[PDB]
Amino acid sequence: ERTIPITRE
Amino acid sequence: ERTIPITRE
Amino acid sequence: GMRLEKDRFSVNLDVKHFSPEELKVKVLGDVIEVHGKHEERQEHGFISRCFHRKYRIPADVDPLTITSSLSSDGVLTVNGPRKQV
Amino acid sequence: GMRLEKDRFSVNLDVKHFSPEELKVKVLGDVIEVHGKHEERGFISRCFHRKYRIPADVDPLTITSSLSSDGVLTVNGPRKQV
Repeated sequence: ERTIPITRE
Repeated sequence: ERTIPITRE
Repeated sequence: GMRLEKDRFSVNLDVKHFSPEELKVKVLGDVIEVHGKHEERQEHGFISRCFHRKYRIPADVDPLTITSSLSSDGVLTVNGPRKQV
Repeated sequence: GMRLEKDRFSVNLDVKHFSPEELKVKVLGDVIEVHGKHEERGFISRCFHRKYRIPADVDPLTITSSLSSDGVLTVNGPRKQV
């Protein structure tokens, strides 16, 4: 269960 | 316009 | 949203991502709730989206007189008269 | 939606009604999940949930996600190469 960091784009 | 039925329960 | 007017109230909401069958307007006493739910199981795809809004009705509106309609541009209206002189 | 390509996958979703803190992306095995939830209290709630299956040759550790200023969320990752 990897929570994935939502980065700026 | 379409009439939208109202749920009253 | 909700507008109180002199002789009525009016709720207007954008619901263009929902089909009429996916909408529910509930009037229970002095509360109006509007719900929309769209679910589909697309090979991998599952998609769900929902909204909920609740508003309080003014005391001089008979909740049984409240009605609702959906415009072709996807604006849902819920309104009701206030008691008049 | 989901696009499988030869050397990668990418999911692109419109999320313009959600701020970053209202969004979450998860990988569980070969499933990608994306959730958005916005509530405020005179009560407004909106949410969405999407799930996609990804091919088994994607290393979950290389999966990344970013949110464009126009409200497009991307989730992508390479597939094993060479």
